[PDB]
Amino acid sequence: MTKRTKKAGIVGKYGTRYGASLRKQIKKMEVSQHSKYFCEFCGKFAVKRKAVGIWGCKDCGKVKAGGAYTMNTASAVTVRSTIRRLREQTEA
Amino acid sequence: MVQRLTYRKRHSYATKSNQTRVVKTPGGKLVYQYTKKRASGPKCPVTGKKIQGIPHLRPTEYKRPRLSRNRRTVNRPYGGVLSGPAVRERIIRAFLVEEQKIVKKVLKIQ
Amino acid sequence: GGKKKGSVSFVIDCSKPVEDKIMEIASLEKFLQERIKVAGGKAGNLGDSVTVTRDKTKVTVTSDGAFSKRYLKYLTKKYLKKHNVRDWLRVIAANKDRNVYELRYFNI
Amino acid sequence: MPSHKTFRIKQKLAKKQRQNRPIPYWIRMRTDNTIRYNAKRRHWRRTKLGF
Amino acid sequence: PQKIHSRSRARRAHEAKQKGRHSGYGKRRGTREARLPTKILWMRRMRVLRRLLRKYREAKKIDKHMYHDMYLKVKGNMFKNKRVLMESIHKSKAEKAREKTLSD
Amino acid sequence: MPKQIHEIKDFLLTARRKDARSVRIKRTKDAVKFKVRCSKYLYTLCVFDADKANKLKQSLPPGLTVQEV
RNA sequence: AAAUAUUCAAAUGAGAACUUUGAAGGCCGAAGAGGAGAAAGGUUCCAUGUGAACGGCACUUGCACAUGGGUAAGCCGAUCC
RNA sequence: GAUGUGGCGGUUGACGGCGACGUUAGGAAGUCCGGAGACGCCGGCGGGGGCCUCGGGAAGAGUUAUCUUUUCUGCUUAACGGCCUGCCAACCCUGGAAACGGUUCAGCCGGAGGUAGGGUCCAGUGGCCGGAAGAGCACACGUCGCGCGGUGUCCGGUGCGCCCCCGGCGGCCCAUGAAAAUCCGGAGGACCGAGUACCGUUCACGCCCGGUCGUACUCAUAACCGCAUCAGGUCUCCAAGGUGAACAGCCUCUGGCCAAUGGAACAAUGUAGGCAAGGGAAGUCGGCAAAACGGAUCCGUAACUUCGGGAAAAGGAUUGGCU
Repeated sequence: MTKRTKKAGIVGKYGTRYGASLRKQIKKMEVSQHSKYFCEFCGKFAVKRKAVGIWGCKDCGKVKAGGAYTMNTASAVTVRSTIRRLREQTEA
Repeated sequence: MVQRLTYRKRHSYATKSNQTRVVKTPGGKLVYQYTKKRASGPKCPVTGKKIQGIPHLRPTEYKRPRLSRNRRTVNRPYGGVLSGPAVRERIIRAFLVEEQKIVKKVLKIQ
Repeated sequence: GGKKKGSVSFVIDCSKPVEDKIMEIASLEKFLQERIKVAGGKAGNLGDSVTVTRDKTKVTVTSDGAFSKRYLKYLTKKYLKKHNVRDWLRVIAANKDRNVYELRYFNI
Repeated sequence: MPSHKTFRIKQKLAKKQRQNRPIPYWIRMRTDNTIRYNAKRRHWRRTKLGF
Repeated sequence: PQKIHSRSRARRAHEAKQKGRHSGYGKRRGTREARLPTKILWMRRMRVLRRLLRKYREAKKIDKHMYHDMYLKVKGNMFKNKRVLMESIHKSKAEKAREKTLSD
Repeated sequence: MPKQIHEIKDFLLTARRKDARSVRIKRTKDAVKFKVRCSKYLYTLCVFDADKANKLKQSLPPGLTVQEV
């Protein structure tokens, strides 16, 4: 674009410092902090990070639990699915 | 110099409660006066937005005073407490639960 | 357009210490020559013809030019010390006393 | 703020101010004789008064 | 009292910066942006232009569609001044006018 | 002083009371008007017309110790 | 001997580079050598008297010594929390 | 704290307004629940006050050989109250949008109804009036004096100005930024409601009362702390004008000193400050500091690099008065 090759966020923050490996993890989780997410409730691409582990949708006002940096997590999907399956079979 | 401002009473620190605003006298002299902090908004608990129809002042003003009965309140229920579009949401909830409850009860016994 | 003038009638008053306490023909005489001198000759803010009549002990100048206001108090200060060791024998007031001026202005 | 208001200190300041007065001429006769050159008159610029 | 001012020297100098002058590199330059930060000047481009365009649409001299594209171009800063925008508005109207007569 | 009133009747009712009064007539000013000092609060009635103003001053109760100033 | 710096005339007094007044020259240069409050000191503030000691010069002057006076709050603070 | 007068309430515990909400009253026990007290820091932006800039105008002052309708200065309006008034934020109603719109420093208004039209609200603030000129300020005159009589004291303008405030936003975080006295509200409806009176007594008006303690003044190159009238140190508020980015330096206003023992010569030698032809670090353990470069605009910009930087690389040129 301008004087930008790839993108940064935190690469630009450093200067020369920190290093190539270190920026890989944190770049992914800081873009996630910035990242708009779609609410389950309203469906708008509103939801933003209220705090660590806390997400809040501005429009509907709905506050939701989630991962630290990101809306959900791979682990969260796994945990809910097994619980729902166990509940479904037992209730039968 | 320029007509100077000094801690006019006592308390010689620039605290939040002793933020000041300059006033000019009929003498033509500048001095600041002690002014209490500007009011926030009273919130509605569910939405978190400011509560309409309610003037907001220091609690000292807002209690048994020069003000008449009306100025503390709005006529509707939850006048100072909930915002008005918030009040109707709980009237709707009250309606839904009662009508649903009779339907649930008769279903279970049968 | 219309009528615009600055009609100042010049009054000489006897008050204040610094010599004696007297009047003189010279004070009203000085008024005319200096008015013409400072105002007249110009590229700038004026452009005028100076007309004068003289009363019993007042000289009245009506000039087809600038005002007669703030400007006339300012010009009189200049006249004082350019010539003649006096002045401090006048500058009374209360009311529009001293030299009274009436401003004729164009309508707007 | 005031200029330490507390009464306990305040009374001592009053007492010491009264105490820091010169010896009065007459008494030197009504002691018999002995040089009554006080001692308990102090000056503020030098020393320090403890409470 | 005790002496006097020195407004008279200063005011004439200010009047000589009201009238061009003495604004070559040497005398006029302290540290870089700080004389007038230039951020506010960029915002001034947004503000002046958006008032003019908004006034035109709501008074009805242009259509809403003409406003819509023009507003986005102002954000891009494709117009740097009061003028050049003036030509653009009139050009837009003329092109759409030529289109409209062709359509009917 | 806190209040200016325009109702003649309201002024008159206060005026009959014991509390006090003072009255001002002078040049055309902010200052000029008929003032009634009630104990906590002061009501001021500005009578614009000269004739009516003079009558208002005449209407003043004889027992009350009103200040001419 | 750091801190840009004094000088002239008058007043007074036994006595005046230094006091006091004028005139003049300057200086701090409004993040002040400024107007005030905190803290601290405790009467130092001011009058009047006034040079024994003290202001490492001087001195009739003093933040000195002597003699007097002065700090008034329903609303400012403490208090209350 | 006492009360009396008026009004409030017989639809028994007020109406009007589409509503948002308006107003001189307009029951409310136990209890409940909320909100107020009540909140970080930085950035830019908005509006306000004062200060700054400036024209006209009414007074006094100065320049005043000479020139200048020039220059300087007073020109003020409170707490508190009335009436009126704030946009952002927010909310109500109309209406039904695709050639989708308005709009933020983060995409947020509107598809759970916008843009647009008409309202409503928070009342910082200004206005005009009350305060309040009866004051104060500047003049003239008077000694008629410990004080006399008169006026005039007004009306505009401008913004990246300066300071502070206040508003609503935005950045930040594995950091998400107190609590209480103080305190009203609503929900709650028990209980008590009368008529020639009883009920309201969060209303207006009237009557009385308000105790305890501190208040001098300095706040520092001399009232504090370092034995001390010590060049040191010591928390905070106000912050003019120019040049200029400047709350830099320098000069000055306003405020404050003129007391830094004084005089004479002004030697070497010191200490502190400058400059030197030609040469240019050969000096020296060593470029130690003196000295030079320096601000900015334009041009130009390296091997290398975690691609963010180096970078103001280097290196050059330019820079006034005035019209």
